[PDB]
Amino acid sequence: VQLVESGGGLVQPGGSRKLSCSASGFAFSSFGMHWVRQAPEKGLEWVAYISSGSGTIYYADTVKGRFTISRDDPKNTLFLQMTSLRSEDTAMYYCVRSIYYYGSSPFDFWGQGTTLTVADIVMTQATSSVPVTPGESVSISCRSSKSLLHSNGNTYLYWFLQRPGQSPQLLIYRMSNLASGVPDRFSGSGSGTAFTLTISRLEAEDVGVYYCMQHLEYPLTFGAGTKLEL
Amino acid sequence: TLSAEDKAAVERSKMIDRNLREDGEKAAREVKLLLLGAGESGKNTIVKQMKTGIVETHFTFKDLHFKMFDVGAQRSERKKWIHCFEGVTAIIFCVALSDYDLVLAEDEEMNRMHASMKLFDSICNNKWFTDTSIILFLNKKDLFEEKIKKSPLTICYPEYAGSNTYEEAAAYIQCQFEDLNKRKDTKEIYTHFTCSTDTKNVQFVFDAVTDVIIKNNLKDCGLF
Amino acid sequence: PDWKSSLILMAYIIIFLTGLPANLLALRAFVGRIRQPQPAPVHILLLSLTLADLLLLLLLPFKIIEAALPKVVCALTSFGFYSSIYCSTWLLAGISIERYLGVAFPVQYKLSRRPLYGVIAALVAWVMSFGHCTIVIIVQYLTCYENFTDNQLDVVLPVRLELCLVLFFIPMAVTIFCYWRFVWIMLSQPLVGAQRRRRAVGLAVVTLLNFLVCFGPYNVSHLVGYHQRKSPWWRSIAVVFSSLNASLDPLLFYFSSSV
Amino acid sequence: ELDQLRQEAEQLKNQIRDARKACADATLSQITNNIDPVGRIQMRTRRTLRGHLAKIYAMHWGTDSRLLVSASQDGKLIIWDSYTTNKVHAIPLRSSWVMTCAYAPSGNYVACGGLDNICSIYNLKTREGNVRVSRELAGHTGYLSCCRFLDDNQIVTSSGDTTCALWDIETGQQTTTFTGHTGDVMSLSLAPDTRLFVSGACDASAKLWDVREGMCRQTFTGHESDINAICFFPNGNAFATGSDDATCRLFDLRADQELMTYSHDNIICGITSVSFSKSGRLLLAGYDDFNCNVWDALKADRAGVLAGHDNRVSCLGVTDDGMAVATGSWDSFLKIWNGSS
Amino acid sequence: SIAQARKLVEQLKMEANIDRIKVSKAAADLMAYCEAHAKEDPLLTPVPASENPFR
Ligand SMILES: Cc1noc(C)c1-c1ccc(C(=O)N2[C@@H](c3ccccc3Cl)SC[C@H]2C(=O)O)cc1
Ligand SMILES: Cc1nc(N2C[C@@H](C)O[C@@H](C)C2)c2[nH]c(N)c(S(=O)(=O)c3ccccc3F)c2n1
Repeated sequence: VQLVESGGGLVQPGGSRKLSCSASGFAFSSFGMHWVRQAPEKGLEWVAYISSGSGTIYYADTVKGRFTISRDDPKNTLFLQMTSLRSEDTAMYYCVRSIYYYGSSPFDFWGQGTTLTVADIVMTQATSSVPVTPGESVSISCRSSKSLLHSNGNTYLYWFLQRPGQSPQLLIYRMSNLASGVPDRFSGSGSGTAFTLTISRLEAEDVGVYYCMQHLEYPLTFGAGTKLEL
Repeated sequence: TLSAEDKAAVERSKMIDRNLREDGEKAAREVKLLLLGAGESGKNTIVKQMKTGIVETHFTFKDLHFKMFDVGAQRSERKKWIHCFEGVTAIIFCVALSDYDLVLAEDEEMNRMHASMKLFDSICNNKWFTDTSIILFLNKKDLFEEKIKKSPLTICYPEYAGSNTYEEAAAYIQCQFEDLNKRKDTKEIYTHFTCSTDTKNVQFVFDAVTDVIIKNNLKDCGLF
Repeated sequence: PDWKSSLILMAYIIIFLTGLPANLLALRAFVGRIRQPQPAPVHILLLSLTLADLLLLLLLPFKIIEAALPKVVCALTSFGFYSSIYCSTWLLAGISIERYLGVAFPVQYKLSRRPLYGVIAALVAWVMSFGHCTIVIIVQYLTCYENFTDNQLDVVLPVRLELCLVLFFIPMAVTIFCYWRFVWIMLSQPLVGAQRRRRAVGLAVVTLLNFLVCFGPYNVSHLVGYHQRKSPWWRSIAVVFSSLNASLDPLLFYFSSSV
Repeated sequence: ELDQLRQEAEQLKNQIRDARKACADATLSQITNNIDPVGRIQMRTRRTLRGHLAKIYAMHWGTDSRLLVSASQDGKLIIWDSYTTNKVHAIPLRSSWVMTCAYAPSGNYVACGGLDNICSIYNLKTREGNVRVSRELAGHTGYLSCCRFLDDNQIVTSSGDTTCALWDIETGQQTTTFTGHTGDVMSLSLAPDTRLFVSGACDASAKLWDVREGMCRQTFTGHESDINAICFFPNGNAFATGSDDATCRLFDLRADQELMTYSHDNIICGITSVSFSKSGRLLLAGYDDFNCNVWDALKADRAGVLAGHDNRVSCLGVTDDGMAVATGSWDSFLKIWNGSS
Repeated sequence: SIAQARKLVEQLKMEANIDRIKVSKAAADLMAYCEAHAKEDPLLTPVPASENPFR
């Protein structure tokens, strides 16, 4: 499960570049792909998406039409064609995979990351930084503009931890289920509006920025981001 | 009414559905030839002729891909798994021609040929095997050529009123298996005496399968 | 409303009564088969033929009442009647082609049995009937079609001849050729005993004779009307035979299989 | 010596017969007669799962009572979402001849077996996202009829070699081999406590096996033909059997004798599947007349028909919570029955 | 196969040694279990459509 990305670098305003994400170690054909950008000193933002078999294609409102996404399953590669790049488009773009079935864990694994130095649900975090000490318990909380509890009974929350110098890693999907490989010290619950992440005794790897992401409506607006000081 | 991945979950099912239909159509383009050999009579020589339990042998002739299952290896109760093969295009049966005089080693009471006939009797008029044909094969007839002269056929069928001529005796062997077929209005067996070195074994099976294909096509067009 | 007309009305009534229920069971069986996986093109053609036959039968009362009036209602009913008749003709041609292909090229028919061929054959038949009828009725618009003027008949007759030549002669030719080839293959091939070959050849001959006997009067009346410059008076019994074929098609294609 | 042993065996058979007769105080019909009948249990086809291209010989619900896995001769092991008719996975089997399937209690494994004599364990919760063969269990010399998951590491498989076996997924070797049947074992039913399991065979006999020990405990007889299917009572103190005689019978663990028989004059078709309910009162059974006649577990009176299948009902299993009764049949369509209010 | 026959004979040794209980006593367990879980059982007593997962 390795996602090597290429195509980043310095670009002039209004230029065009192609971003290539290489998939190896998993069934790329059966896995949906997402493009997530990370502006410097800013939270994550959803860019584009391609479905399994290139069935349904969605784009962010600020990038709708201006960007195009394609895949080549014979080569197990992902392509994001960039057109008319502006100054805002600079970010740390990530190649994110996701499978969609009952009991699955979408946004499980994230790519290395490439930098390009040229009605929506509002997710707000109470604080952007909470000092922490080992052996203590902290509860990162978030807010949602609308209730995230669908009639199916699922609270569509995806928690991510961004270790410094590392790509974001899933912690809890659907607000109750722990992801594979995540230590049991992470826990979360709440209602469609009340949100929390009851973290147990912090460790060295718990440092970084914590993000809360909604998934009920597809615009996929990420949270502001809360940092956990050592 | 459907969530973001709930819509994607349905999209995943459609891809799964397309693969099943694509693979199911390919399976319907294949001929499944069950091989119910007798005891040390068939399923060992003819299997090589067309190029622990189920051993599926695949050979392509005239752009048709046949699947041949030799279940003779299994020694369990035949009636409890014979329904798995319900729907095969044909049932390639095999009876050795040298078992007319040789008695069954294990039974030591009745000759091996009658055991094959008894086995053939159950298969021919089985409840599930009423529509599927039977490509009967009389193999190892080269040994029967001189065996009939030295050993008279009266050992197995004393009612046989004929001389030591192979053709006269062989015709009775053909006539002694057709009568066991009860459903004569929905199943016809294509008996064929074959040698060991002859290469026409593959061609006859294709011709007999083609007759089954024509009959199946007739049922679709509304005719037969 | 007497003699001929009474006989035509009685024939229509008995045809309608004998043809409805059989059409319902045939439609149910064909939709059940099309719901079943891996369908053959002949199944789709049979389903489309049954649908066209049911559409033809639904408009029968509007002709039975006439046998003994409404207005533009009469116009539409004639459009539907004739379009369904010609659609049934083309679908019978398609079914005959399907039988010839499935009995003359068995391994190829098995290897390539995509239902899209049947779907587009039904589409071609439906287009070639309904579009022709629609354009001719539009050119007409821009008793109930019984009497025509001198110029009106002078325009109808060549149109009748051309329409017959396109909608029957080609389907009849392909049907007779495919059924002749099917019969020749059936009696000139080493196959199962006469218990099966004879039934198939008899059913094929019966189908061809039914087609050529039922859509024989209506189309030959087209030609005699072209030649004599006068509408045949027996077009009523001709279309009676055309509806007779629709009534007994379920019996020939579906009932005969079980019985 | 054999003469003496043969005589001794007959005497032992008579000894247990007298004990069973002495302990037979009364039939279950006589004692449980004041209880009211369940009533006309009418069912509706809530879902019509239709993905399989061929005959269906096996199905099994998951522990969550939402996901089920069906095995078919097409060569697929589709895992369905019964709530929304979604196919989570479509596992292409190596051998199309599959007559059994199982769902692990954790839900991370599914096993298939059949005429290939090999139980193939499949891994669902995989990082690569595609189901893969965890380990193929070989060693059976005959066709495999039914396999049930003891846990994520032990599986109990019953084959046509007249012997059942316990396997270890990590190693792949037969930890225990249960032998003693004189006919092909057609089905087994794991007990809720996962300490014992019973399996009927073609010899019209059902034996109580002990996974911890490895030898038969009690042997049950009474049927006239091959026992095609078996199920275990929810309490763990009884089990029902289905045979070709069209007389499903209930056996008691402690009493060591048959309690009731479920036979009807009209019904002559064999029984292909038997399953209880959550409370052990609704004895579902899959007959060969295209029906699934509901039998009361305490009155032996038919309470339903469930006639909605074109062909024989090969498999049928109630859920863990008892909210659905799948009735997958040879017509390539599963049917999630449910009792409407 | 005297040892095989002995093994067969020895098989019924523990089977005969099973302390079988009365059927009437065993009958009490079966009927009591059904009525104790009759309310919990959805199949015997159908649940309202507002709580039935299969609409
Ligand atoms: C063109 C034109 N201009 O004036 C007139 C009059 C026509 C004209 C109209 C109709 C026809 C004509 O022969 N038909 C059409 C028809 C007839 C009746 C009702 C509906 C329809 Cl569609 S359908 C088949 C054919 C038929 O009778 O079988 C020929 C010519
Ligand atoms: C190329 C073609 N055209 C067809 N139709 C005929 C009529 C029904 O409609 C028109 C629109 C086109 C076919 N109909 C059928 N049955 C076949 S085929 O599957 O038997 C077949 C396919 C490949 C090679 C040989 C075959 F025999 C087939 N093939």
